Amino acid sequence: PFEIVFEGAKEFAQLIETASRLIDEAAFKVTEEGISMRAMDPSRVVLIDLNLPASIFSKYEVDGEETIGVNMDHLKKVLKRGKAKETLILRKGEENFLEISLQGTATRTFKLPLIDVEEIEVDLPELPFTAKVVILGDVIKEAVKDASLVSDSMKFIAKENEFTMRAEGETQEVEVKLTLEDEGLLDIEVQEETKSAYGISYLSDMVKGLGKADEVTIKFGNEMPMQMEYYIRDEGRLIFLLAPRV
Amino acid sequence: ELPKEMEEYFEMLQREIDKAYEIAKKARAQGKDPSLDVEIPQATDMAGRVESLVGPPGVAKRIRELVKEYGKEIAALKIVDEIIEGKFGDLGSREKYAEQAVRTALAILT
Amino acid sequence: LDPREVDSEVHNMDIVRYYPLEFYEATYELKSPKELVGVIERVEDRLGKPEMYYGL
Amino acid sequence: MENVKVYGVDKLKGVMGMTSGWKMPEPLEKGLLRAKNDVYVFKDGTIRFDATDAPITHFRPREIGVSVEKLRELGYTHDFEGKPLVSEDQIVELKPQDIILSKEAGRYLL
Amino acid sequence: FGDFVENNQTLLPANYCEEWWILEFVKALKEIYEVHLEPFTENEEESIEEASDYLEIDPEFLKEMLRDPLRVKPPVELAIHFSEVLGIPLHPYYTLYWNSVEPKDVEKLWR
Repeated sequence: PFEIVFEGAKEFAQLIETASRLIDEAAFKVTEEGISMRAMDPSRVVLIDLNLPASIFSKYEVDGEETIGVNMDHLKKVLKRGKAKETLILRKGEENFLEISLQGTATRTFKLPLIDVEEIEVDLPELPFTAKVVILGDVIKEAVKDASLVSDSMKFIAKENEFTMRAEGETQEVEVKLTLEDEGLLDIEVQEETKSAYGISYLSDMVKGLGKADEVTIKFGNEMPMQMEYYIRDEGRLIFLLAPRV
Repeated sequence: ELPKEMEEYFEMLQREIDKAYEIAKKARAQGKDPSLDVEIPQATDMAGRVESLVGPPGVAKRIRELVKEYGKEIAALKIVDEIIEGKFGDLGSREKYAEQAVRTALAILT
Repeated sequence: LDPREVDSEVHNMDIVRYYPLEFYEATYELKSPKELVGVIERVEDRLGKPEMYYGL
Repeated sequence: MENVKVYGVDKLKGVMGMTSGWKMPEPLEKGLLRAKNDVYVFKDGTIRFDATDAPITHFRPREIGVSVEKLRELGYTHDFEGKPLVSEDQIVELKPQDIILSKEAGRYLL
Repeated sequence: FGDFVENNQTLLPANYCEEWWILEFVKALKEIYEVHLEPFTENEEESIEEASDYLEIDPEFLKEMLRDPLRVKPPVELAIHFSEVLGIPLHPYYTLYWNSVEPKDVEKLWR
């Protein structure tokens, strides 16, 4: 019987599209604290975590807690219908239906039946991250684009006050390097020299849709999984956990 | 006959085959498939394969005895003679007898 | 598995560690392989005995 | 989909028409589970893998990437000269019904 | 050889190789010094010692070369010494394709 309201339905639609670009079935946990989602891709390579606190939503009235599951394709198609200055209201009655209402000049209401999706509680604890890098969306997006242009895998090398991304192909070579003085690197900190390689397809899926004026926090180590995160409304958090090759 | 290693090898192979077959039977017993049992019988020698493929029923022991006594070709010939005369039941017209004899003899030679 | 009823082309395969000197000396005479079937042991020379699966 | 709890499947290919005389169809749950795991089907309802065949009689435990303890668990206890099997550079004799697969075959059979 | 038997193909002359050479070697050893040895197996220590003493070689080398004639080869001088003492053709590893050229070409090359 909960009711949840949001402002700027386009932002929520883009968030859902980014989250669903890698998974097919998702289960959202609704509580008093907020809405949470944690899932893994079919290849068991990338872990996706979504956290939306109650302070973001304009209205948030939940009495209890229950888990709801819905198909990502239908939800994405419905949410893509929203505009940039509309009000999104998600409602769930005593029936097992999810009502999606867009409030603009006229109110449009959609219905989506709930589907029973298996719940597998897996979590990744904190790991020792040797290097922490704060970067903008544009530099990483075009870097991944060039790496896909030349090669199939991307290598991240972080040293003291420097950050480079290399793409080694069969014939061609691409090197992109930037320092703290450049506007691409807002922050940087390195405990020790690190080097790792990751795939491009997963990176291309994750970085697509990122804005130009967006701050992305990238943490990674030596031959151990990379963690990418960025914040929405200064409290909402999306976490990507990508395993390295080999 | 065989030493104390190859016989154990074959026994363990049969043990694994039985382990798989039990689960297959238990799964098929629930009636979610075209049949209520597995549809792949297991053989052990040429006579069993011939009996399962073309028949007629009960020919396995006769084939075994004849190949033990005379040999493969003579055993096939004796099988043809026995089928034509009527050891293995009544089929009907002479066309049935000819077809069955040709099929079984070709299976035995092959 | 029973090698006695698998095929006939596999009954000509060799199971010897090395060829004898007589094979090499008879190659120079342009003989036919049937003239020295008994010199070099094949699979067909072991059928029936228990040692078909044992000492190749 | 409600039966097997598989909802996120994009494509599911079937046939234009059946070729048997019974025209008995297959359960769609099996098709959904095949589409989910990226495997295909054959005319009789089995998944098959084709490969060129080559012979082998003796092998070395290091070529096939298996430990000596695992081989002793399988049943191999000696090498082809009668010595006990204690090393990975010794030559062992293959049993008649033991096969060695490729790595594409292993990837698909996973 | 079974491939030749199955197709009923007349045997072609055999090129000289290490397996033929080792059989000639052991046969000559037995014929001259009355010592019994066999290739591709393990032999008695007494026979190995006798053969090494008669050939003035290292017994470990003899054991290794009789065990694996296809991977262990004697140096060219040792092969020449074996050919001189026992009376066997040269080791096939040091034989060149002498019959791929004409005797007149070899005449010019010799000059």
